[PDB]
Amino acid sequence: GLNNLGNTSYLNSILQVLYFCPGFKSGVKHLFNIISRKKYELICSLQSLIISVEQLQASFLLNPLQHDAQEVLQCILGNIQETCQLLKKGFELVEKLFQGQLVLRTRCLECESLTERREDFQDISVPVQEDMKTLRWAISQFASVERIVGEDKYFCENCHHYTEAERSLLFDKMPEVITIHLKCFAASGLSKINTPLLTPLKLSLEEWSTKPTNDSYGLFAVVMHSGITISSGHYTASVKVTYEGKWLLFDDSEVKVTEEKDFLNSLSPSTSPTSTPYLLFYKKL
Amino acid sequence: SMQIFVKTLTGKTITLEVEPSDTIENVKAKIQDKEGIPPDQQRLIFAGKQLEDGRTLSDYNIQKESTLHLVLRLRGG
Ligand SMILES: Cc1cnc(-c2ccccc2C(C)C)nc1NCc1ccc(-n2ccnn2)cc1
Ligand SMILES: [Zn+2]
Repeated sequence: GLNNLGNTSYLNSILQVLYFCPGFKSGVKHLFNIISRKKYELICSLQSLIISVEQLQASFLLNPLQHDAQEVLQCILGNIQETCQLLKKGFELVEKLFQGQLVLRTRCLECESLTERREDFQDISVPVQEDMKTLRWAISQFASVERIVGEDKYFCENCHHYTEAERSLLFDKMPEVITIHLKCFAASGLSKINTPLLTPLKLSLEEWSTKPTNDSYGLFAVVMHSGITISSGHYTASVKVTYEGKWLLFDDSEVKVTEEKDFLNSLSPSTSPTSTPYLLFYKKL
Repeated sequence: SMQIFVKTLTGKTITLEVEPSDTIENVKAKIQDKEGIPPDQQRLIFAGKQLEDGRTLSDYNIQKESTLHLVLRLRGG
């Protein structure tokens, strides 16, 4: 009868990733208790879903339109955040789990003056190809010094002129969960890039941090998209259990337990996978 | 009036001359003028929030040297 789960595979993948985020369902339970003795429908349906999935997972262990997944994640997280602010006027669940802060610097190449902008972020949108690559290459393309020249000259208020500039991004405040949004799509007209990056199990962003940090990250969830186009396809999710150390493979109605080695080998771009990674999730160690 | 940055699909940064009264549709039209992506396929993220059509940059407090992030939709089902 679960031949209808596939219709919401974007939402299913996002819910399977959020159910295994550390501290997410604890925070949702806390907000649900608050809203209960307040007497919001998103929090209550989230609680109902988490209890249903707890029932199903307890049974498993003992008695064996089409939409974008990142956009659905964004909508759910924004709704939870708004609920938290309203209940505030414990209430910093999204801020502590998924929200970091960037320091964006611009250096004019004429006067060599530095201007800074501070912006929040919930995920990191990195490219997958240039116009075999690793995730380090993509985060460098995101955050290393880029020179903006030509038609994209910077207007410097100090020179009162158009100048070439160097932009660089740095990670200041860090969330507990790092979401890598992979831009696996290109424009000439629009097509999907099926070649994935060489994804690591361990990630360090100290190369692009404002301060020297020893905090490393570990890959625990991957959302993949299957299809030759960007307008249609199927979303799957691979989550790591922290069975602890195994990767659960969610495909519509059937779940597969997997070794970390087999999962990492399936992620390899040398095997040419049909499931293209789209969202990578890294939790602080 | 003010200049903002947009990180494109390849990570390359482009610039835009905009007004605080400009709408997200106008910004998307300028991004199409520079990149060749129709405005209905563009998603713009600023400070973690997706810029909704019909709103203005002033509604989001987008200032000079603010950076938008341009992604597409990867639809699944
Ligand atoms: C078939 C299925 C598909 N989706 C989900 C699911 C999971 C989390 C959040 C949301 C969903 C759905 C409702 C979108 N759950 C499923 N089945 C239950 C289940 C859960 C966990 C395990 N498991 C094994 C070892 N550790 N946990 C085994 C079975
Ligand atoms: Zn200058």
